[PDB]
Amino acid sequence: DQSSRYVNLALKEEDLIAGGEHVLCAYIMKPKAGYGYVATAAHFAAESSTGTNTRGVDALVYEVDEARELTKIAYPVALFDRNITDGKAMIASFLTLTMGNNQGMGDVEYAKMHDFYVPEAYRALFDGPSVNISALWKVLGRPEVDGGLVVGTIIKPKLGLRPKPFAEACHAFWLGGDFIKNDEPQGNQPFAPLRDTIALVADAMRRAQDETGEAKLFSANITADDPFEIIARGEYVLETFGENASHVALLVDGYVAGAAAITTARRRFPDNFLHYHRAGHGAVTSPQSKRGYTAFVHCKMARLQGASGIHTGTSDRAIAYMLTQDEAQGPFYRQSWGGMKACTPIISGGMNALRMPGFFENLGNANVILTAGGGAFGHIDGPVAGARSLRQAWQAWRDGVPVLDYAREHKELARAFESFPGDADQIYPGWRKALGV
Amino acid sequence: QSSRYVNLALKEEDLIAGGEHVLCAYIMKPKAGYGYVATAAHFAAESSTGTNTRGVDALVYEVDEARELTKIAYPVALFDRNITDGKAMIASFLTLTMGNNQGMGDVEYAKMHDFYVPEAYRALFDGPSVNISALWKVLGRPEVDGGLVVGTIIKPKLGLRPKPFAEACHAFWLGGDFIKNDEPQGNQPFAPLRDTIALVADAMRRAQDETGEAKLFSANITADDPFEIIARGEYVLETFGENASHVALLVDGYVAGAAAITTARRRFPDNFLHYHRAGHGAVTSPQSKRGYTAFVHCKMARLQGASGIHTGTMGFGKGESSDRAIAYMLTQDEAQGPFYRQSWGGMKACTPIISGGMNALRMPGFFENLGNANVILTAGGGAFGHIDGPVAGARSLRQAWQAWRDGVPVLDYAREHKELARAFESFPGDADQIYPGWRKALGV
Ligand SMILES: [Mg+2]
Ligand SMILES: [Mg+2]
Repeated sequence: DQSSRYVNLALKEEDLIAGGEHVLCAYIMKPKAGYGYVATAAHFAAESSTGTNTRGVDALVYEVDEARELTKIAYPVALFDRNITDGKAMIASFLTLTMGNNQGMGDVEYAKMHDFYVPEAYRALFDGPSVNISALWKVLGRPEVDGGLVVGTIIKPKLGLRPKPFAEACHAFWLGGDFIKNDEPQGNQPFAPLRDTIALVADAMRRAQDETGEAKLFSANITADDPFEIIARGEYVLETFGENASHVALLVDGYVAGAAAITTARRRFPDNFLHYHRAGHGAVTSPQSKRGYTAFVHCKMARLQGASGIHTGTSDRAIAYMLTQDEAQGPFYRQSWGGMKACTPIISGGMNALRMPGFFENLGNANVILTAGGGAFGHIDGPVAGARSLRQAWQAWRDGVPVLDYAREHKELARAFESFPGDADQIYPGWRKALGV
Repeated sequence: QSSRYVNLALKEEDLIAGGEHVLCAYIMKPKAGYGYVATAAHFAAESSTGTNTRGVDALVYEVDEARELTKIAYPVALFDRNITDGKAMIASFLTLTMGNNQGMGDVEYAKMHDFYVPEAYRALFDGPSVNISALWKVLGRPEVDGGLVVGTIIKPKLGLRPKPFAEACHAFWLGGDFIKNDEPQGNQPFAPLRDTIALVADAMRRAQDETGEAKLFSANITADDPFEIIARGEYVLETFGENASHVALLVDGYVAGAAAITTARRRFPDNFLHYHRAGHGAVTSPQSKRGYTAFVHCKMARLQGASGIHTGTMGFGKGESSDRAIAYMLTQDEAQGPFYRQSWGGMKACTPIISGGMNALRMPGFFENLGNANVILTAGGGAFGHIDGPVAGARSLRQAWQAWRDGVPVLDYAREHKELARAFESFPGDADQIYPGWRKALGV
């Protein structure tokens, strides 16, 4: 409750950043009703630090703004918990400090973290990604730097397909696309046991690669409550995949299984791409909610933790640069990563091949994994043609060749034109005449 | 393909009795302009099969537009199981019944209010390994209705150096039973875990020699890495040595999640797994219209195997309304939830850990209401707010349960017990409202 001790409106934020020994947190907090804005901020600082009921260890409120409901806290770095084991930081501590008891405080109506800042000393203690989309680029025969677009999907129905049937759908998508994701719940269901399903998938992977001369990728759901179950799934898929183990990403449903889930896989399989699926993140990181944290904070936390890739959505871009760059600007804090690897944006839904380049231009690169719905593959020669067309669209974008010209020499791309006639004649008027098609 | 996922002719009594389906009850409201049954069928589609392979479809069996009630029946075959041991996993239960549906196009908020797990499935869960009975055993009480355990948290939350910390514990143990790490304490640099646990085990020996009684400690072993968790646990039990059975393993289950908890539950099945619920308000909150209820939260914890779980802190809401069915759901063998009666087949109880300002005067009324005193109390104001200090504070709570247990009027007991008599003068306001004119009785 005490202000005086935990409030130092007068602290230059730059001084704080300059002497990198404070984690900074920016929230949108609203005092209950009858309570004082700065009083309540002193109190929130209090409940997130030393409490009381020594002061070099206290959480100081350094900036307030009642109109905007903006509260900024400075957390000494000494508060964060570290491993007794290897001396590394933990995300669990960071959450606990900056978002535990403070999320159920009679006194506060709501409080949601919008951005956070970690200094070098602290930031350097985190695991960070061990691999990213470069690992995938190396499998696909692409350059390690600016490798481009990875074309993926989710096999549907989400649950229902038996083992042969699942394997088979994987094979057919593999004739035109690169990556396949297990949907969220696919695991060891009685009707489609994991051991069976995966051995068949493995074989669908060798069949597809042989028939196309191209490398294929699979993202296998290894989520469980028990870490040794997580590990037993991981080791099983890799061994089954065998010569193709480098082509397997390990999917962890991370929101519903938590940080240990993500940390098990990250530390046990540092050579395989850890695919962070955001399942049910939606109850916290949804604008309808005024509690917890935002998607930006969620995703920025994933880098530090070590996700190789994380579903980002489809600003979608501040997230993207923040995950990608060695220096990014977030809502309030700009951050340096001192060489910490990138964590690849994974986008969903999808547009057609015509729309594709709009996205590429906007983002400024095409260094993402597309997990597209079958709509993005809705194409007149089929979905094989459909996935090729997306690839052809990326390629023309990267060569800086005009779609229309690439299209005359690439059948599936030209056929996407006729597939979405009103999109074509809107985005590239000519087309009809122009393609003679 | 909507009306494939709806079947309002299904009778809830037949679903239960068939014992092949997981029933969920939500407060679901469609986005403006969309039909209730259609929206509900959407949600069932996208929570099971999807399509956007038909005998595994989730079915909407009952709906009530006016109360924003959606009840879905999920076949047990949908749920994932361990390839290592064939047991159930909460992660799958969450992914399916809640997860994916937490931002569903034509649905503006959905909150699960209750669930029913058939016998077949419920038996795949770990369930608690121990509960308050292992505490009782250690303390010397009867393993059946052994009563109230009085504890606290060491304040300040953070900042105490190893030695000072260990002496604060020592001091409390002179009057009470249990001491718990505050949620954030671990291995900060000012108070290394290894040093502080060495010194705390020591104050435990000390305090146990001087009182001639058994003392309890809950050590925070929460971490991101399982192996770090496992190492914290092994270090703490080892260090306590002879007193290893007196240690509860504290795991912040909300922020590290389900695998943290399962790590502690299976690596150390013999020690009481203290599930502190921190962060949880974000979703649990009455205020939030998404995720799930605290009742739901609590019920999940039993199945995962939490030994005890934090509840009813209250806050300053002195209406009333809900948060009652939680106590019985957590401890009975058969309990009634807001929608479903649940049978637990002999699966061990999970003990309520209550907090806050439970002073010795309100204690009796609390117990009369719950029907028993079988909980762990992590007192703050009840202890700390006594004119004689926390130790007298602690003794007065022990005293209050003793009066209650023996069916002795509090005033009578207060007359014979100094600490209880002085609780009255500590909380004057409490005494006016519950013990009309105690003044005379006690003599000023
Ligand atoms: Mg999905
Ligand atoms: Mg607390």
